[PDB]
Amino acid sequence: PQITLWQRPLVTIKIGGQLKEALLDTGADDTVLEEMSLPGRWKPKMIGGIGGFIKVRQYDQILIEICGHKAIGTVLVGPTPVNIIGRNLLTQIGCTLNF
Amino acid sequence: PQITLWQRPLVTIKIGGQLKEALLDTGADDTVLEEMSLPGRWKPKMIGGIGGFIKVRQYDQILIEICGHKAIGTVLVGPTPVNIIGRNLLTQIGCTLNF
Ligand SMILES: C[C@H]1CC[C@@H](O)[C@H]1NC(=O)[C@H](Cc1ccccc1)C[C@H](O)CN1CCN(C(=O)c2cnc(N3CCN(C)CC3)c(Cl)n2)C[C@H]1C(=O)NC(C)(C)C
Repeated sequence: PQITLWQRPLVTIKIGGQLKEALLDTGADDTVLEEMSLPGRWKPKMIGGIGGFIKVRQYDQILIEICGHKAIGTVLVGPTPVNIIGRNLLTQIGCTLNF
Repeated sequence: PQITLWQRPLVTIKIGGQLKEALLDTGADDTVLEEMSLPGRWKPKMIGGIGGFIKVRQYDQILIEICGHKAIGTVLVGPTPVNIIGRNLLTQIGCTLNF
C-alpha cells in the first residue's frame, strides 16, 4: 500500500495472537513495543530518543505480522508512548520512502 | 527519489542559508532542529518521545528546502540529538511510505 503522511501512519500488527496498533517509524532504528510478555530470555539495551535514554528488554527472533506481512526479528520492550515499528522490520516488509 | 531503509534516511536540507543533514521521520508529527537562530518571534513548547520531554522554541511559517523541493511550515528549535523532518513538512514534498 501507499501511505500518505497527513495522518500518523498507524497500522495493525499481530503479535502473540493479539492485535495491536503500531506506528511505521522511519526515524526509529529499532522496533519498540509497550510492556507485554514475550517468550525466551532477554538481553539488556539502552536506547536514546528525543528526551534521553531508556532501558529496554531485547527479545530476538520474535514473529510479528505487519499488515499481513510476516516478519521475524528483534523487538525491544520498554516505556514507549506508542508501539513503534523501526527500520529493522520496515526493511523486512520492503518499505521505502518516495517523493 | 526512492529511499530505502537499510541505513537512516538522511537528506540535505537548506534553512536560513545553512545546509544541514536531517532525518526523514514518518514517526515524528513535528520538525525539530538543533539549536540555531531563526528570524521572527517564537513561542515556548514541550515536545516528548522516548526518554521524555524537551523544551523547544516554536517558529511558524519557516521555509526549508528538502532535496530541492521547497516547503513552508512550523519548525521547532531545541536540544535534539539529530535534525528531524516530521510529517508536517514531509506531506508538503509529497512523501509517502510504500510496501
Ligand atoms: C525509537 C528509538 C530507537 C532508537 C532511535 O532511533 C529512536 N528514535 C527516535 O526516538 C526518533 C528520534 C531520534 C532518532 C535518532 C537518534 C535519536 C533520536 C523519534 C521517533 O522517530 C518518533 N517518536 C515516535 C514516538 N512518539 C510518539 O508517538 C508521541 C506522540 N505524541 C506525543 N504526545 C501525546 C499527545 N499530546 C497532546 C502531545 C504529545 C508523545 Cl509524548 N509521543 C514520539 C516521536 C518523537 O520523538 N517525536 C518528536 C516530534 C518529538 C521528534
